[PDB]
Amino acid sequence: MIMEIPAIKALSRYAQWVIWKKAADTKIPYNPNNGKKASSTDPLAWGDIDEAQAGLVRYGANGLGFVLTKSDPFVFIDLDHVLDENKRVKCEWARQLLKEIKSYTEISPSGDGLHVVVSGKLPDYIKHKTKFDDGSALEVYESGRYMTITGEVFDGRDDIKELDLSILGEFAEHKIDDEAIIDLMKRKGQWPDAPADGDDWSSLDMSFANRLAFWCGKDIERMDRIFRQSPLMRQKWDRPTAGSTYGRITLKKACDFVDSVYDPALRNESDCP
Ligand SMILES: [Mg+2]
Ligand SMILES: [Mg+2]
Repeated sequence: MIMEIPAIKALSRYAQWVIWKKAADTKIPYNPNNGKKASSTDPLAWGDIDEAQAGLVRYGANGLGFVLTKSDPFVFIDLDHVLDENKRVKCEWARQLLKEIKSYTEISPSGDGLHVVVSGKLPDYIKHKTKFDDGSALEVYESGRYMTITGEVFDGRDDIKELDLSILGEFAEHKIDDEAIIDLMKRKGQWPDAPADGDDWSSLDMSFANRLAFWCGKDIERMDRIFRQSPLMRQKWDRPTAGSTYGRITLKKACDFVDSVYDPALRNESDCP
C-alpha cells in the first residue's frame, strides 16, 4: 500500500525521514536509528525510509515523518480541521485550494485534516499560519520542520506535482523582543494560567496588567501585544468602554499604579509569582 504510492517513492529518494510518537497533545519526532529525540535541523538525526520503517517497528512508534530542508524541492501545506466525520471537506476555502493546487494529498493522522505536498517554493508575502473563524487553519512550510506521513491518499492524489504556489496568497494571510519578555515572565512565575470558573477574570486581568507594566517598562504597546497572546485574552479586551476600550483602560491603570520598572540592567520587582 504505502510503498506503492508514487509520492512516497519520490520522498524515499531522500534521507530525511524520522519517526514520531504521540506524547500529550503533540507529535514528537525521533531519530529512527537510536530512538532518541530528533532535531529538525541536524541531518544525521534522520534516516532513509528503510531505516525509518525499521525504527518504527523497533521502537513502537506511531508513524513516519519527513523533514523539510531548503535544498529539497518540497513544500508542506497543512489543512487543519477541514474534514467532517466522513472525511469529506467541510471548509469552502479548503475545497477551493484543492481545486487550484492539485498535488499529492493525504489525510492527516487525526483524520480531520489534509496534507498536500508540492514541488516548488512558497510566496514570500504569506504568513506561515492562517486561522479561520470555523476553527480550521492553513499552515505552509518548506524547511525547518517535519511533516507526518500517513499514506492515506485523498481523492486518489498520489503524486507530487511541480506547481507555482503564488496563488496560495488567495488563502493565507498576507504579511508585511516580545517573546523574550514572555519567556522571562514565564520562567520567573509571572505568566498567568487560564481562568477557571469561579475566578474574577477582570481581577486576573489587572494583576497580570500590573506585572506587565513592570516587566514591559510601562511600554503600553508592548503590554498590549503581550496580553493578546496570554490565556487571559478575550473579546472583552477590545470592548468599547467610556473613552476607549476595557483593555486600554486596564493597561493605563496598570502603568499609573506600578512604580518600579524593569530596565535591562536586571532590576526586580514589586509583585510575587
Ligand atoms: Mg492537519
Ligand atoms: Mg523544501
